[PDB]
Amino acid sequence: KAKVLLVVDEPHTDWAKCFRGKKILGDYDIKVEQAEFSELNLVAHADGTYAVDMQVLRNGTKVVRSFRPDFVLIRQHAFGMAENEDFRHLVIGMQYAGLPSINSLESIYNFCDKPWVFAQMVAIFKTLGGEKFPLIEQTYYPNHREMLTLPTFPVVVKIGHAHSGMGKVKVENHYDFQDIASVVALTQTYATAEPFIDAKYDIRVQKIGNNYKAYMRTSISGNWKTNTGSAMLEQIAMSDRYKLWVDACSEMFGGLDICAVKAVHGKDGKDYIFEVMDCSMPLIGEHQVEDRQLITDLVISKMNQLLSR
Amino acid sequence: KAKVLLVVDEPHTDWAKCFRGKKILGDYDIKVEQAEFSELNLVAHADGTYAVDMQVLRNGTKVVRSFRPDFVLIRQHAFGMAENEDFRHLVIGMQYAGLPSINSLESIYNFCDKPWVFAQMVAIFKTLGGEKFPLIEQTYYPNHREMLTLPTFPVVVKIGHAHSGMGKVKVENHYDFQDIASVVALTQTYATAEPFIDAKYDIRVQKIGNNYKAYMRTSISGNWKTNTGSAMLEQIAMSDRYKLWVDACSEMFGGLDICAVKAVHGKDGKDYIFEVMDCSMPLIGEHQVEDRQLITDLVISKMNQLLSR
Ligand SMILES: Nc1ncnc2c1ncn2[C@@H]1O[C@H](COP(=O)(O)OP(=O)(O)OP(=O)(O)O)[C@@H](O)[C@H]1O
Ligand SMILES: Nc1ncnc2c1ncn2[C@@H]1O[C@H](COP(=O)(O)OP(=O)(O)OP(=O)(O)O)[C@@H](O)[C@H]1O
Repeated sequence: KAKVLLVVDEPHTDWAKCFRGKKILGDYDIKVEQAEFSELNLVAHADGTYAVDMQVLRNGTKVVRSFRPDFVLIRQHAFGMAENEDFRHLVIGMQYAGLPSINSLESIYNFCDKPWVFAQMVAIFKTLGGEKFPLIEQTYYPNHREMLTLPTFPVVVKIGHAHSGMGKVKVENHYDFQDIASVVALTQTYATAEPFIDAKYDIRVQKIGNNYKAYMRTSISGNWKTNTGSAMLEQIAMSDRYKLWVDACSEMFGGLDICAVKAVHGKDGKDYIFEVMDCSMPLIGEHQVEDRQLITDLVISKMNQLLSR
Repeated sequence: KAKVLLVVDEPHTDWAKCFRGKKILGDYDIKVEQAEFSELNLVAHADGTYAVDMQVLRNGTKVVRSFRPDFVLIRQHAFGMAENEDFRHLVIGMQYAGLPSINSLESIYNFCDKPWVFAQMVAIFKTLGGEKFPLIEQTYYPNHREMLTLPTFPVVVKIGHAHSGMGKVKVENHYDFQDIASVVALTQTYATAEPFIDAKYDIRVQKIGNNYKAYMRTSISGNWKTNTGSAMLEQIAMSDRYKLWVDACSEMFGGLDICAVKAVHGKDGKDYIFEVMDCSMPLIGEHQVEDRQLITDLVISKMNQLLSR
């Protein structure tokens, strides 16, 4: 018959299409349920039973369908400190129900705090050394009171856990740093400060299963936050230097099937790794369909090794 | 020539007394810094250096010694949903600094959500079967809205993540349950419902390193919350059944050096496991100086294992 795959992602990608005609376990076909965290909810019981109910509006047709997934593919961020971005309660629920998934719910839960992820990168840094793993120097402030300890300017300050540029400020001098700290005191959260790199371009090394791919990204808007606004994106060739980067990061939290390393290439010719992203990394470049193909394969491969008749 | 040990615990226990004279790595002495989470703060850097502050009411109204721990022993809860009980930011910081500790900062971070820990127990339950691992049945509500899925009464509803009775309520019918849910809508969090078991006494099976102890508590106060007022506590004899319980739970999140299974023993002569505690379990009974000794040994053992000259 068919197995139920829940894909948590936005409408602009048609995962039901991507898994069209594909088979698993020889005869079992694949039923895709797609929706975003904001549209999902569920209930789970210690005895193995659970039920997810999607709520979406398709063609003026407000849907309230219910179902029981046998596997999850997650493509969104489970946490964010802006309003209505908090979906940890759901990832917890899906682990409570024991759902198999990509990436593992374990890793997704742990990726809900950037500094916690960065701490894993710091450990890889201690293990590989700078030449091979050039981690940007960063300072972690559990809250605003420790920000009396001043970093070398200029720095980029990144407040809490947020996405697409949110909570990130370039800070050029001491007075302006005291001002930002006084604001961090109102967000009542943690913050980081790392050197502002004068950059030629962005670098993103990705890993989907066993497929590697490197991209570069130059701005055309005058903004240092090279995302949003607008920027010329082109693919570059994979080197082993790059491969070692995403390979080492992909081992954390028991293993990430899908992840990417973010780095800035400075005018001084040096790379600075500043973040690792997991299964919620957006697909980019002119090879997206390609990547979705790779992911599809991944989900099938994992469903076969983990599911039962 | 000494290694600094930070112990996170209340002022009535005197950890500097337990480590007096003890040596690590042959000839290094141990310098103990003790304080509660509410009095600590720190800053850590990717390059590997960090620094901790301890603000205690001494020599005046506020004095602040500073120091650099080489190991941490944590005895308090790191998270709590009542006011001024969130210290997840300090645990992330200690991990960012790469601090070795007991229990591991990894397991401490994952113990900040009861339902997430319980999801581990559900898996242990699925592996072992109910006769050997009698896990209480429980239902997980991501939020108050799924609470239209009524359970079988009477149940104990446990709201959010709290301790020592906080946020737990007995509910006997579906009207009272609709009122508790509407409250869960004000706390804006997750909640669980499990059957209310009429009990003879509580059971706690603890594990410190390789030492096991079982204790029982019978209430003389009245209401079901046995942890209230006066209660008959005593060490009783270990058994294979009990040992298997805490040994299977001690495996989660990479391993717990210090943990405890809590269960209620029903009038129907049965055992109901309802929670697992970690290194923040309070020391109880009359063998506390004994246990403080076992723990002390543990910390010396781990320091010799993980530290360097
Ligand atoms: N230390 C830095 N020096 C220079 N540029 C930086 C630095 N940190 C970030 N940037 C620039 O800002 C952009 C966005 O920052 P970052 O990726 O950290 O934020 P984000 O919210 O995670 O973004 P998204 O959610 O879109 O991935 C980067 O792609 C990069 O061009
Ligand atoms: N399902 C249940 N049915 C009946 N009694 C229960 C149930 N779950 C918990 N209890 C009882 O409720 C009391 C409070 O539980 P909880 O686990 O929160 O406290 P505790 O850690 O034992 O208390 P303390 O911190 O005082 O030692 C305990 O005595 C426990 O046995």
